[PDB]
Amino acid sequence: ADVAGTSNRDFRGREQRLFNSEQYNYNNSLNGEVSVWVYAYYSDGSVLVINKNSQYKVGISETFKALKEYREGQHNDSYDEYEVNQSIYYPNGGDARKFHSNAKPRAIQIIFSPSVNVRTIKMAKGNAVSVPDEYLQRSHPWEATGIKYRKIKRDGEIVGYSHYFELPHEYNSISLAVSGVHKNPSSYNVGSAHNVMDVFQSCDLALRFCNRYWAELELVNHYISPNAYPYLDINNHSYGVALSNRQ
Amino acid sequence: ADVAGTSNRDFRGREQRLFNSEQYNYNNSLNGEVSVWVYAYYSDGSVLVINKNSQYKVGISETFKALKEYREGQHNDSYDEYEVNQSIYYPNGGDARKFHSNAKPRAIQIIFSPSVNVRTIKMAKGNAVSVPDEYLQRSHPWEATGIKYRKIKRDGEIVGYSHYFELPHEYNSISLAVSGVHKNPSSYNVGSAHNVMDVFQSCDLALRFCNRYWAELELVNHYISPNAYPYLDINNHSYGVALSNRQ
Amino acid sequence: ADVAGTSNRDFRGREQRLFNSEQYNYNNSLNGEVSVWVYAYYSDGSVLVINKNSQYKVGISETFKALKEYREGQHNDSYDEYEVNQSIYYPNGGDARKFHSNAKPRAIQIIFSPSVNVRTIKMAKGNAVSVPDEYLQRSHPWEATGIKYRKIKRDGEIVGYSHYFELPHEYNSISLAVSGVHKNPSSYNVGSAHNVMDVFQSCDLALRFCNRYWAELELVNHYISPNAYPYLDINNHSYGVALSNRQ
Ligand SMILES: [Cl-]
Ligand SMILES: [Cl-]
Ligand SMILES: [Cl-]
Ligand SMILES: [Pd+2]
Ligand SMILES: [Pd+2]
Ligand SMILES: [Pd+2]
Ligand SMILES: [Pd+2]
Ligand SMILES: [Pd+2]
Ligand SMILES: [Pd+2]
Ligand SMILES: [Pd+2]
Ligand SMILES: [Pd+2]
Ligand SMILES: [Pd+2]
Ligand SMILES: [Pd+2]
Ligand SMILES: [Pd+2]
Ligand SMILES: [Pd+2]
Ligand SMILES: [Pd+2]
Ligand SMILES: [Pd+2]
Ligand SMILES: [Pd+2]
Repeated sequence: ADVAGTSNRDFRGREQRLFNSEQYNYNNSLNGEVSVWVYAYYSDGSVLVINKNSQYKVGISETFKALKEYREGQHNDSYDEYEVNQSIYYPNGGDARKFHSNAKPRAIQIIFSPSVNVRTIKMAKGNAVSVPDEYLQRSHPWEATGIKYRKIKRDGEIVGYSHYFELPHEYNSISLAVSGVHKNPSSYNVGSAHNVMDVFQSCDLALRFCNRYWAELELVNHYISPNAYPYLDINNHSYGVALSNRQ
Repeated sequence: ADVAGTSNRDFRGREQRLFNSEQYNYNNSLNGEVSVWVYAYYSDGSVLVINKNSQYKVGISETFKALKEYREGQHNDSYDEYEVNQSIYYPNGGDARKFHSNAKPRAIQIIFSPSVNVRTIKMAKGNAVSVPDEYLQRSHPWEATGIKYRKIKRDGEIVGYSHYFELPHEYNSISLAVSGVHKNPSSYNVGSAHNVMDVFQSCDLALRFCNRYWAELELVNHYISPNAYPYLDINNHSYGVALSNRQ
Repeated sequence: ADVAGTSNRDFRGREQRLFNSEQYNYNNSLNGEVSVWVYAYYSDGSVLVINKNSQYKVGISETFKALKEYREGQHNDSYDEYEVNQSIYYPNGGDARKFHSNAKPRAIQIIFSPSVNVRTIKMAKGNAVSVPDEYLQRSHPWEATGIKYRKIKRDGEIVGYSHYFELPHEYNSISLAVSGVHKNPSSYNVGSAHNVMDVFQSCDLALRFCNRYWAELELVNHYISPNAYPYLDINNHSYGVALSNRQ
């Protein structure tokens, strides 16, 4: 046989490159997943991740209460935290024994898979009673925020998109929903009559995940990296795997 | 300048009226929200509210168990309440130590925003195992109940719609879902191929809220009124804000 | 009058047969329900049931965590079970004090109502972090598993469809979603523009149920049988009610 790495008959190397390329491309086909992650960062260094994976379109919608830190199997000040909520829903509406709940997120990072079309991203960032803009009567139900997403890149390939915002002020008390649509450069509408019932099924079939990791280190080591997910850490370091035309 | 309140050049007054009118009208445009609230009233005077706000269409679906009173951070008889559930799902199926659980709702009020089309309202009022009419084989999945909705009015303007029903009998053990569609007097179908994927995203983007208030007083003062929401209290008093062509 | 059971003027018998037949047929009309059940079987003999009932299409999507046994009002080792989860999401990622959590399901049975079209059934069986096939980049979002469904029959009539799989190995740690579409032998697409907004409402109106029964006996006696639901027990015994052209 020819010698490895010296001619066009290194079929092992050609198959390696094709295997990676096909992964990249399959995900971007209409058969492929689109995924979103919402990361909520707490003052104790812990991080809640919420992930949804679906065909065609994907999104996550959470209440104010759902985004607050919850330590499974530990004490969570749960009566006092009911009261915090009451005081957040209406000023002076509660009887809490603290000024600022350390369970409130300090920041949020939204990440989409590279299979989203960024122009389709929509976000409803509401207040703590789930109203997008002060009063329902004047609320648009979402903002198209794609322009603010940064490309997460590795080895010059886009591995995902990130939108990050801090909530460092006392008044940053939010509800949040986000949604994006899988790329579709074709003229075949996935929601056209021929395929609409499959998009309806996709609502049922989407897989969801949530978990609280104790540190960004643990999130990177045991959630982002092992699953080849895209990420951007507090130091602006990019995580993910470049696959297109690569060994 | 002209004197306030004496001519057509009180631009401050014209802008005030337009600001209110635009709020009213924006909500009724296809860009605007449609909202629903389900209120579950307990014997202790407390009230669970569940709210969803979305574009195009909106709804809420809850189990029997989800509608039972839950006091956050307090004792809830949780083992005995598992047994109550078993005895509600099948007669004599449980081992509870009470005849009637005071956590069961005594009544339900469904309220829609004035942006719903009442003719589109649908309700699935099921039994405690989530079957709409005794057996699935003979169940229609919903009833169109719009005819029963009362107009909540303020200053002669419709600020919302209410459907209220008591559950005063031992056998009133329910699951409940409701749904309504945003008004659309046009011939542009929001679910037509051109816009269908946006309705799909709206499923992701809808913002949800739930909370238990200790009294209808507290609900009115700290939830209904501050958010300019429509409501009808036990005395048939109407709450909400009239906006159309008003200062 | 004629004597019972001796001529074509036993109108009571004709009405009995029609009453049963109409139940069978109504469910199979486009007005009728389609239902799905997911049963998760635990080592202690208990069974979680999750049911959804809807028009047009139906499905259930659960996380790894949601499928683990939870005993309401009893001790559930909840801190240790947080750690089990961490060790399931990533090998050696947790600090649990057990090798195998007895809360993990040992098997799953998926049952659809006889109103589903089996060819439309789709399943996303993911790993414990909700990825269908190792990495999102190479995951198809579902498999069409209809071929594997067995017909549950009674008195020669199909009363439902079952797909059963054991999870007897340590590595059988799953997330799961399933979806099926109501039969529609017509050329009227329920998701066509004329009716699409009703399918959107059906997402809101679907009724859901979940409960943990302590034994398959209790599940059969107090959940399957009283509601005329189809089922297949560990002995391959079929449950349900034959209705078509029957008294
Ligand atoms: Cl494609
Ligand atoms: Cl409009
Ligand atoms: Cl029909
Ligand atoms: Pd503590
Ligand atoms: Pd700032
Ligand atoms: Pd949906
Ligand atoms: Pd979680
Ligand atoms: Pd770096
Ligand atoms: Pd108590
Ligand atoms: Pd009555
Ligand atoms: Pd939907
Ligand atoms: Pd709640
Ligand atoms: Pd009054
Ligand atoms: Pd224990
Ligand atoms: Pd095996
Ligand atoms: Pd849906
Ligand atoms: Pd449950
Ligand atoms: Pd048998």
